[PDB]
Amino acid sequence: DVVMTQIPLSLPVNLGDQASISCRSSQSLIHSNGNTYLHWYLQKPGQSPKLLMYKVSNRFYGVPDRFSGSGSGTDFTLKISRVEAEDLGIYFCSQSSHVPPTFGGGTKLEIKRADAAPTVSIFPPSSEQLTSGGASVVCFLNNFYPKDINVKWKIDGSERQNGVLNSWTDQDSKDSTYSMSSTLTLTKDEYERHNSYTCEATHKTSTSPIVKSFNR
Amino acid sequence: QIQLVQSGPELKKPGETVKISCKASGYAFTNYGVNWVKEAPGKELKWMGWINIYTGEPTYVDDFKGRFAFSLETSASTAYLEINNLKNEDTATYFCTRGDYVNWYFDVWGAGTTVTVSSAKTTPPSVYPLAPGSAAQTNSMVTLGCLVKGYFPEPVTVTWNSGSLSSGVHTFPAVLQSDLYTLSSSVTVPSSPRPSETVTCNVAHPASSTKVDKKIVPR
Ligand SMILES: CC(=O)[C@H]1CC[C@H]2[C@@H]3CCC4=CC(=O)CC[C@]4(C)[C@H]3[C@H](OC(=O)CCC(=O)O)C[C@]12C
Repeated sequence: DVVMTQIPLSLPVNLGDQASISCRSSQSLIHSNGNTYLHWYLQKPGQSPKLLMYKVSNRFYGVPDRFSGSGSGTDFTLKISRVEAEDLGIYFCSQSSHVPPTFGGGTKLEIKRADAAPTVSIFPPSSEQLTSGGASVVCFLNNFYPKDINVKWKIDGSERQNGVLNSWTDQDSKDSTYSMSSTLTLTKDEYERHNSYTCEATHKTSTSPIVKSFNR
Repeated sequence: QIQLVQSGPELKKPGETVKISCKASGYAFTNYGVNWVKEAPGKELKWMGWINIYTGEPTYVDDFKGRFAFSLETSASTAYLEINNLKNEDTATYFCTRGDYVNWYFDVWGAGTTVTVSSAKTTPPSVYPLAPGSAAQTNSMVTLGCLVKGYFPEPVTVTWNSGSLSSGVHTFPAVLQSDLYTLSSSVTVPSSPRPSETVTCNVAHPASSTKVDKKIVPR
């Protein structure tokens, strides 16, 4: 199968800047009939994709003047010129030259802003849950940029692996930030044979970890 | 208005098959192909097969053979996808696309039909309150939360103070833990509100007709 890869995974962009995604192929995209079938799609969220560019450099109908294809062989890039707010989405490139047509991973366009550090909070098990047999400790990592953040769950002096679950919010539209919540989960019993629990957040804005704890 | 219209979302349990429809209106059905594309959670757009309306013949990409059957009934401008012996792996959104014979692109996409395959039966959510565990605010503000745990299917509507607290709430996405979903939301208030004013989080779960208000109260 041709393996089309895209990079970056996300592109920080200030609306107004130019942008360039760059796809790439594990086989060439020039077809015996002479044509190259590299196509490019834009999937704005909770939607079905809309064709943008076909046959490397051709814009589809209506698709705005600010785009440009380029490349050959195995390297192609789509250039958006002065990003407007409606171009924001995942872009996928596709080869339609060798069966099966295959798809790239995508590149999400996202707004960039100043670094923010996460206001992180930890919460101990509600009593109505221990009452039934569990204890989920919950840490919320809120209102931080940029999107990579690593969360250690130090559960006794030591570090815990299992029972953590994470879930991120998308780029919060109002302030262009992110938010993360991990829920470490122990059996009621297994919670109460122990002292402190600490959610630990390691992230660009911090010299040294931004960590929170409770104990019993 | 030239669209490809697809049937609704389906919830189904292993084995059970599902016939997905894709109806064309607006254009000349016979002289374009109907390609089927799969978008599975945090996997790529896998191109599944194709059914050309001249020939009547399906090309499947045998990464999908024997379970998945493309059929069609042309006089009704409707192309169909059937999956048989549904496994858990199929939870995805299947789009049908109109593909073309000259430039080979896909240019009209259908809106998607998410199949969810599962074996949980409807469970109402246990809603639990998250309150500070007496941790004392760094800068003048408090963050309470709700933890909705162990429910099926989705959706769940978490609102705070019956819609009145919007900026500041962050309802995260549902995650599985054994068949059942867990999700939490958080509201950040001025510490001149909690515990002076009330803070209630209302989780509604229409699938089982349960709505559970939980007021957060000190800890
Ligand atoms: C209209 C349509 O569905 C399009 C969408 C993508 C296209 C296919 C993309 C894959 C492909 C690569 C090739 O170079 C061989 C032709 C095919 C296999 C294309 C088909 O052409 C063909 O010649 C096959 C049609 C036929 O002659 O039976 C038509 C397709 C499937």
